[PDB]
Amino acid sequence: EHYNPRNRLKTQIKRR
Amino acid sequence: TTPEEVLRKMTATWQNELCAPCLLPTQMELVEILLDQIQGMEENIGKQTDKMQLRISVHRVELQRIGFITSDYVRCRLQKIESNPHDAIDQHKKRKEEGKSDLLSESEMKFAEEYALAESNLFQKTVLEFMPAALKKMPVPRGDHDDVMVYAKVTSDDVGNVAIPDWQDLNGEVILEMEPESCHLIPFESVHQLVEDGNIQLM
Amino acid sequence: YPRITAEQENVSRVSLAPLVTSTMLEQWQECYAELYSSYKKGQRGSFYVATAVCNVLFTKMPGQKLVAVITHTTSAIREHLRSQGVDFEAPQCLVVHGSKIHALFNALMDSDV
Amino acid sequence: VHEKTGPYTKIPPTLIATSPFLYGQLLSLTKSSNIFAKAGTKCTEYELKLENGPVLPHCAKMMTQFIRSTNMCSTEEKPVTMQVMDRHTSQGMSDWTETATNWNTVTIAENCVKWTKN
Amino acid sequence: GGVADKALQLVLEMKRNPDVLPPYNTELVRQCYQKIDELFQKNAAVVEKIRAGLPHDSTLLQPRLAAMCHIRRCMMAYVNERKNRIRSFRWKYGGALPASVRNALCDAEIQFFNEYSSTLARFQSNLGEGGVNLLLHSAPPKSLFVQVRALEDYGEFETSDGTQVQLSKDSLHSLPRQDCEMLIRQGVLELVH
Amino acid sequence: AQESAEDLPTDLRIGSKMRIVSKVSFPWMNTRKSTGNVIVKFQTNDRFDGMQYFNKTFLNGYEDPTVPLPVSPMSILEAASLFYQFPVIPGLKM
Amino acid sequence: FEIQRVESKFFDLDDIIAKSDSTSCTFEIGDLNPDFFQEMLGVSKPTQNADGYGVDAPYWLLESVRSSFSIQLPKAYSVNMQNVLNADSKKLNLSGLQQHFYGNGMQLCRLMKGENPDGALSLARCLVSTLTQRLGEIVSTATHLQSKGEKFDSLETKVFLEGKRCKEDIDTWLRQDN
Amino acid sequence: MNAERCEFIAGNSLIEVIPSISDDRPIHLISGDIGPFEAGVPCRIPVWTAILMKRKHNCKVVAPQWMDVDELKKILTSETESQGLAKLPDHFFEISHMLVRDAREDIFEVEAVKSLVQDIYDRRDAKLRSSAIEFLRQNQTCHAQLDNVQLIEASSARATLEACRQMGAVVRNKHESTPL
Repeated sequence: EHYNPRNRLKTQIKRR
Repeated sequence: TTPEEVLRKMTATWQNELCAPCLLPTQMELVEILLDQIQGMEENIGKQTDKMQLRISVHRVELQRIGFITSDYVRCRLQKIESNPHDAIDQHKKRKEEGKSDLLSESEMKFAEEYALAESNLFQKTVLEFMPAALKKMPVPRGDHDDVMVYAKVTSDDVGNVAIPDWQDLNGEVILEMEPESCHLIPFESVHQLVEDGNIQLM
Repeated sequence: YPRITAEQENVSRVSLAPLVTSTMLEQWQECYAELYSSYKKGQRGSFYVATAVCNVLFTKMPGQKLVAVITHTTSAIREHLRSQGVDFEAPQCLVVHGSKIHALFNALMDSDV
Repeated sequence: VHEKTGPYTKIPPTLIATSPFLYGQLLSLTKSSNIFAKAGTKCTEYELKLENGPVLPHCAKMMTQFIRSTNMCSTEEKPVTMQVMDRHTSQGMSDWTETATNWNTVTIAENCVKWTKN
Repeated sequence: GGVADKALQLVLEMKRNPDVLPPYNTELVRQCYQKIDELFQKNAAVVEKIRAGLPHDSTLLQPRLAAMCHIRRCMMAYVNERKNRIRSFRWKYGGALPASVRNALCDAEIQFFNEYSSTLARFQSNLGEGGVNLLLHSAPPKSLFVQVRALEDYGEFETSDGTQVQLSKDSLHSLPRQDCEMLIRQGVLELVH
Repeated sequence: AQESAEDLPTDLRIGSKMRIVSKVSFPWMNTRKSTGNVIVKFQTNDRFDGMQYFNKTFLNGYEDPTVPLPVSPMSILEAASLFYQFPVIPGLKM
Repeated sequence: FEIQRVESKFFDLDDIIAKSDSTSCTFEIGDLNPDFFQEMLGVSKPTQNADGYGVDAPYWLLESVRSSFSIQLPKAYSVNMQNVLNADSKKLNLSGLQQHFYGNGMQLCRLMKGENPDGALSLARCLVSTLTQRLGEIVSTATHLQSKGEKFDSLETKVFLEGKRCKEDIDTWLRQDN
Repeated sequence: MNAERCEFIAGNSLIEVIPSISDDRPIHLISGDIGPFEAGVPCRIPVWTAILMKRKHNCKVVAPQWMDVDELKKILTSETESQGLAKLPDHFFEISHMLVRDAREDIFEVEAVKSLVQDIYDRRDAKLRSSAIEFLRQNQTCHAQLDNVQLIEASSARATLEACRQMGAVVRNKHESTPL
């Protein structure tokens, strides 16, 4: 899998 | 909302915070998002086996730039709080009573209270315990940003009209029109609300 | 007074700065509008106008009918008023009545002549 | 009193009256007005100005009647204020009698008119 | 001299000496305590005559009060200027006081330095997950790597990628900027142009 | 301290400027509540009627306090703002 | 732990030094206890004339005198000097006259308002004219490398220092690009 | 705010380069995707990335269209004729100085371009000086209009703000000294 900042932001939106 | 939009908003916030003479409403949300993005990119690069190639250097230079922006913003706000901590608490409470957006985040407020106590201890141990009983109150200066000027540029289309003091007759005021590409030398308190709303960029 | 250039003595030499003449023109433009407004839609009976190539009277006939009279015209003046759109009775003098007076008011306000 | 040197070279003194006289010209003050709004409050403010001539004593007396006729006092809990400027250049003209007063800023209501002790 | 001539000398003492902090002047501060107390006792005696309804002179009460407030303003301004001079040192080089500076302080000022440093570190710990060192990124970044000369035998050092470097006296290195910025501040390395 | 009366006390010193501030809008303004400049706009016979009321007040050479009022209050505003002056030069302040 | 709100320039050393200056003044005979001259000023006996006791007093003390007193303008603010400075102040050494020129003038206006309103207004007009004649020269003089700002007031020094700071920054940025 | 931070903000602009390396995937920056790279085919990237590649010999920089000598002459003509400041491209002086510093091999007609940029800077500097001097003689207003000023030009001229703040105090003192 290829890393992307948007997936990280979606994960943090689910966290906070 | 994309991180590409969050960074662009953060840069304009940083420029306005550097130029303004007093404390703008806090934007620590964008700071927290960008710090998390830095950590995610760092761990992703750490999973790589090969590092002497062009992509890793390009990514690391971008992380350098984002770290500079966030660090300089936080340093400027702390240096503003240290000048007069009690007045900052007072302004935050007044904005809360008016029902407006926050002046200080939770960690900033905690820092302000602890610094105020630490500053009070030195004066109490050096001078104020030796005073007569009437003179034992702690002095706190009033605000000082009354006659400050700024260079300001208009970006929004429908800003409208602004009022400024009249130097020919200081009982009254003069009204100005702000066409949507102009640059002005103007007092800060006339454009304060528009700088909060993001319709004006300070230079 | 009198203004009409055929009837003049050697009237005295005068020179004035641009500021005085320009401010005087702005004052005249207000003042003429006030006289015409009070006359048309109020109790003011009549007034006179004198000018370098003409002579004008505004009056009313005994809830009344408004009349305007011009005297001492020429062929060029009569043609120029029709070119300005003032169209009139022509019995040298001239007569205008009613709604057509408004065009003469505009011509007197605006015209180069 | 007849200036021989300056911007008013050979121009005689000014005369002013409130009833016609020979060579007197009838004139009017310049008027303008503004709206100010601030801080999301109820307090929008409405401003009227009269400028570019002498403000003779009858002017304030008639302006009081303009306000009271147009019923701006109806919420007397929200007053209306009036101010006249540069009267110190003519200081002394109200001292010779008990019928006059020095004042600079005045509050109007329907029931009363108020000023400071001055 | 006049009533307030002692107080102005504190202000002139701080005004004449930028940057390099002079030693603390306990004795002049103490004399200012005593002069304020003497003025208060005089006004208290006049106040007791007024309360008793005795003959009294009320004219000097406000001059004595003005003198007391002026002396207090001078003393607190002296302390505040020294406080700003002290607080600047947490951001110069590494966050520590020199011995030559610490010998000039009083104990309350040393306590204030420790309280301020603890408060600043506690604030720094809450940024993000791992905290942020705010002495890093002090200027816009020009490049990734830096060229440095080592001034002393520091020994073994390791970069953030896990590469070992042997910092020894009079040797040249090419290192990432973020890793060795702290050593440049602490005086172990110097930049090579 | 405060001093008061039923009606405006007379002051005979001539001044250079008058300013009036209110929390209630003036009649020609009532469309608007945004910050901005507004023209004092007159309507129909109001100016002429104010001129009539002014001359009728001062016809004897001194003030008559018993003249009836005009119908438009805009005429009262106009009648308050008039005077006679000499000498005359356009474009010079006197 | 109770808080007292005070002036925005409470801690300013320059403002304290400005308050510490003194001016020549005169007090009515017998209307004040002669303990005052030893108690506050340290003078054993006042100098006396037909008009009153004549002394010098500091500004911080003069604000507290709710009794009657009178002020004489110092040498740098006398009316002949006011005419000279209002005529031409573009190249004069104001620091040779007074290092806190505009500040002491503003203090004098606030004190003289109750005695002499016309003199207070005249001095205020003179101060505005004097600063207007010199601000452009200050902002221009800051751009030279050899300028050192010898003649300027403490108020004018702030403008001079800010201009020289900006000039140094832009010259340092330009000389990278050789 | 200072000249280094002005150059830092100017680095975010976009510029076109021709790579000599090649790569398959895009590069997913936090500021957005920039790749992929093909050798000999131009594409647009940020200015900081372009200078970073140019130092490593990985590309060739293509100058902006406003660095043509004819375009610079048009700008100089408009700046000479207009009374106020003429309009310029964004970050004009900063991008000019950065490209002359790091990529002067790829600029065409370098000395003529450099001389024209210096001419434009000289007369804009004179206009700003005259405007500030004429403002500081004022007493009637505390406002001026300065359309088409650049950020670095605004940064170099902060003494006027301090001078106006000092003037306002004396004006307020005169107003409070006016009798009643």
